[PDB]
Amino acid sequence: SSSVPSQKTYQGSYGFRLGFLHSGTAKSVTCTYSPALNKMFVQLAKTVPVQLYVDSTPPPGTRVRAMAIYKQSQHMTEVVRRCPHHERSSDSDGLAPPQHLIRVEGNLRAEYLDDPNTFRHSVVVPYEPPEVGSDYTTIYFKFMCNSSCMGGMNRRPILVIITLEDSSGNLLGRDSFEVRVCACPGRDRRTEEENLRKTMDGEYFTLQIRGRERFEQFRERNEALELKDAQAG
Amino acid sequence: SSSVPSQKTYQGSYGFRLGFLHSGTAKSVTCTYSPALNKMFVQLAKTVPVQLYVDSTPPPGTRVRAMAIYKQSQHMTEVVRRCPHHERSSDSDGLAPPQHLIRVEGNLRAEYLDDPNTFRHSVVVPYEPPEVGSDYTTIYFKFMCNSSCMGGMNRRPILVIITLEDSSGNLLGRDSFEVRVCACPGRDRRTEEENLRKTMDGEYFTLQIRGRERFEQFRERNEALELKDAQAG
Ligand SMILES: [Zn+2]
Ligand SMILES: [Zn+2]
Repeated sequence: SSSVPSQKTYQGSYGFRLGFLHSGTAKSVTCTYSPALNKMFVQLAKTVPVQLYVDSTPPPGTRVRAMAIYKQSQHMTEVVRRCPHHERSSDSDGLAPPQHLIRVEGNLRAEYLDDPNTFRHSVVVPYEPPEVGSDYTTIYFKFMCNSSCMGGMNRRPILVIITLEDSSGNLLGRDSFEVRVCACPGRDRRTEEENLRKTMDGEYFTLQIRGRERFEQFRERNEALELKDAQAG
Repeated sequence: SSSVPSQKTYQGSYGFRLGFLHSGTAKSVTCTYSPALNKMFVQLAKTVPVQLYVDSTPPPGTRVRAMAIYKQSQHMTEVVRRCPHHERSSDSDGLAPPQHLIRVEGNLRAEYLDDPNTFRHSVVVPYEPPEVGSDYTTIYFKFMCNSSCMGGMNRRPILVIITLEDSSGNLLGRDSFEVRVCACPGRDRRTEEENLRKTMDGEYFTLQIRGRERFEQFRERNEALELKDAQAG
């Protein structure tokens, strides 16, 4: 169990914040971001473009770090790892250490860290200004395990924290977004957005039940009711 | 409907914060504060002592203001008022304007305000340093309506906000505490603390429900079960 890093959005002096491509939701999309959920949906090991915006250029030596943590409070102290199956497969590509869930693509100056005090994984790269005629710098990531990987994330949602820091590692800025690695990003984005939509217009509701046995009674009853809805229509 | 004032705790430059007497919970107590709930329990129009602490002395002209707002999100924009029955009774004492729920006792420099832009009520007094041989200044309040007053708070919980300000009304500090005016503060404090006790000790699970009425039904069942939890013991 490890201490939990802060996820507080912080633009800092240089006005640091993330930007994402506006994509559709066709079942064939390999990667799609949901603004309404601040959640990125992507397929296994598929490229994820992330835009870095600043209002003023940071000093030389500035760096950008990516780290993942579990979103659920009860699993926050558990380091996010790849499942054993994917991690120990004999056919690793060697492009990055095999234990890292998050990789940076297209950057040979990328450094992978395994913190000596928290044992948390992160990948870091030198901050680079936008290309001429552009106001953002692009970073491409790849996630090496599905959200449902047993022995890994095991269907637990994760948050990706991006921090802007100086050469020493001091904080300059921070932002984050949720991530779900799945087979069909398009339909999953639509499903989760619909779930949010139905919750806001009073179609879906949630209830907190005390005690595991009590909760189970309520869940079983709710199932019978939905089975009855299915049968009714 | 009126804008909602901030309830953000803020000690400011002078280290401003509230202090309260430690009291018992016998059914005969007229006023008793719950540290665990940051909630004051008091009988109708009974004196409520509140201690003002600062680490450094505020400049001359500094003032202390008390204002109440409803705690529940859905009722926050509704101005907190006394019920009509208590407000329009012919036998008003004239010690303070009759519409004010909150009064300051024992201070002839107390000023009652009916905001011209928000129509919210508040009482303000000049800030005074602690008596020699003391590190806090005491302010005494009186609440002129029961929490259950129909046509008034109507059983809706209220939050009292105390703000330290300069002579011009600029913010210097802020703190707050919940309040419940009832017949038996002692038993109610114990009852509410016990309810909190059961909530902290319990493990909760989330049930996703479809259908407004289906939800209302489960909710009723759940609250009925928690009701029996508080009865058995
Ligand atoms: Zn895996
Ligand atoms: Zn009343």
